[PDB]
Amino acid sequence: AQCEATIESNDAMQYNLKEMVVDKSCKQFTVHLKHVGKMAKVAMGHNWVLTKEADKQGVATDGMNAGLAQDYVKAGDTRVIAHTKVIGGGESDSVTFDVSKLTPGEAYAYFCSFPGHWAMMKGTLKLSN
Amino acid sequence: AQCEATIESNDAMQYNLKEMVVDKSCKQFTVHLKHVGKMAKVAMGHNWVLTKEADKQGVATDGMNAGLAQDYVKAGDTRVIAHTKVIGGGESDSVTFDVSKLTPGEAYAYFCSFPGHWAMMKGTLKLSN
Ligand SMILES: [Cu+2]
Ligand SMILES: [Cu+2]
Repeated sequence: AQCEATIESNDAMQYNLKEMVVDKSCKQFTVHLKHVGKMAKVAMGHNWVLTKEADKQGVATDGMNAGLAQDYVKAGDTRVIAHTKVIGGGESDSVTFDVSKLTPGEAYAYFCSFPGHWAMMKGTLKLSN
Repeated sequence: AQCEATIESNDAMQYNLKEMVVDKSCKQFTVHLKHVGKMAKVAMGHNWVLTKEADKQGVATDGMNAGLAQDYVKAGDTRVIAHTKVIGGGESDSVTFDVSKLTPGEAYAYFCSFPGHWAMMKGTLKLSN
């Protein structure tokens, strides 16, 4: 139907969705990230970052060096298709991006770039089929 | 009794012990850290760091800034009583420290300083008979 999806993140360092599908009828798509835990962002902040599967480790490594104030994502990172800000417990953030940045058939990776979270908080995104 | 203890770390970002007791008869205490998971040290490495409870956040912070080659511990950090190296799945490391560094009745914090791990990997250590 909709060109929107909600994904939850918690205090156990997990996302509640392992895969996300963007419908081909969509021109744009919005991701609503919710932090349903009760930990503060300095200890367990979460974001949602979308890249091609192969840019994962690099984006993460460099986001890590950008710091909390930069949402742990290097500014102007060309590898990042879209990202939310870092949020803490009881908060939410939304990000909308152009579906045309995506390529039918390709698997993209989405993950949390907060220090050390990428290993556990990761999933796959792609176009409908 | 004896002056040693074994603690396990896993791919779920947890330690298996929340408290450790050093017996008062000990002059030397040895901690054996085991990584029972299978993830690489760059993605889910673990260490064991001992500080006064107070110093947890600061040591964690500076440690993260020290980098993997420094085992995520600021070199010569004086707030650090003892620490292991950063290890990956299938490995183990041990550290032996002088009990005289601890003062009876005080609480000590032990935690993992690998980026972002300190929030879920923490325990208390105390001297007792
Ligand atoms: Cu996170
Ligand atoms: Cu760790």
